[PDB]
Amino acid sequence: DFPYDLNALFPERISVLDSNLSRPDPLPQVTTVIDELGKASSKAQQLPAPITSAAKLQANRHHLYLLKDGEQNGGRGVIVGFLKVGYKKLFLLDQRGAHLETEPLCVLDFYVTETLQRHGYGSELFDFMLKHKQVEPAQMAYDRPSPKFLSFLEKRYDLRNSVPQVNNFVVFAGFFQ
Ligand SMILES: CC(=O)SCCNC(=O)CCNC(=O)[C@H](O)C(C)(C)COP(=O)(O)OP(=O)(O)OC[C@H]1O[C@@H](n2cnc3c(N)ncnc32)[C@H](O)[C@@H]1OP(=O)(O)O
Repeated sequence: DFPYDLNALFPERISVLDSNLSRPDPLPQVTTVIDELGKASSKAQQLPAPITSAAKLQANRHHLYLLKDGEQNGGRGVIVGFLKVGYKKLFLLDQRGAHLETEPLCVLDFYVTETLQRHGYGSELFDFMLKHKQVEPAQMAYDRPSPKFLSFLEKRYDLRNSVPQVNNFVVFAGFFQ
């Protein structure tokens, strides 16, 4: 009968949603918060339409990491941001301009509120996945990273010298070494 509060939908600080997005049926709620966050992320960037949504997540083998700050809002919790990850099949150019058919884990979407940015939240999201997915920053690819994410990557994981591509993904020297 009574609509779930944020703490019932997402008990943990970091929540890992699947293709199966997971009193009433909670899915209509979970759906909304994913679509909202998707539009927010898509609007922060100058994107035509959202690249992240409840629908899209149901179609693909991606992982969505939700970070809920439990103290905010009287202790009901608030969603500060998310990080979406999945395996794309890519033809990347190595340092000699030869295409390499590979299928790395990629950062597909990544967003924190416009305010509350430049707090430890993005770094915590990233650090979580990395341990969960058991992977290094350098061995994974990045779908059209923004200036801020490139700043983020360089200062957190020393990722600096990007190997030239043309398919709007980004990999670093260490990706091949
Ligand atoms: C793969 C994709 O689709 S890209 C999607 C990413 N989204 C965007 O491009 C729009 C902007 N990005 C976002 O909205 C994301 O939620 C982010 C970037 C805010 C998440 O990162 P945050 O957690 O805010 O970064 P955080 O505050 O932890 O800062 C980490 C470090 O990166 C640097 N950094 C982060 N954001 C920025 C920025 N906008 N400008 C300059 N430097 C930045 C900082 O220097 C910081 O280190 P320092 O403060 O010690 O120097």
